[PDB]
Amino acid sequence: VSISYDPIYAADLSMGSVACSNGDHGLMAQYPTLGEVPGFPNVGGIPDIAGWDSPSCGTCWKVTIPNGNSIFIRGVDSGRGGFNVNPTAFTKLVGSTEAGRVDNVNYVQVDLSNCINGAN
Repeated sequence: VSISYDPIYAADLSMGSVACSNGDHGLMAQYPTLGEVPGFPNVGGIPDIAGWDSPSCGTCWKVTIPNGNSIFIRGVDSGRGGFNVNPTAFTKLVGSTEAGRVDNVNYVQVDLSNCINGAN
């Protein structure tokens, strides 16, 4: 799998613009703004989201790279083929944004508490 980062998932990004908008999996209800469900700097799109109401929305995952570092990303948007997260999370996981996209990234699902504990 290949991972990248997008500048749109910033703190003032409205949740109505992502696939998880209201419906049953909508996160806008309790958290109408991005910066609490994932935490703030641990949010990104993921390939397991279908659309307006993905069944895997709100799922914690750990991303690991060959350098030896990992962060927790909570599902929020869908991806064509790879995991995309905020540029701040990308720089922290790799060290800089010069890499752009890194393939062969290992990912594993963990308890939700770990995502909130890591982000905070």
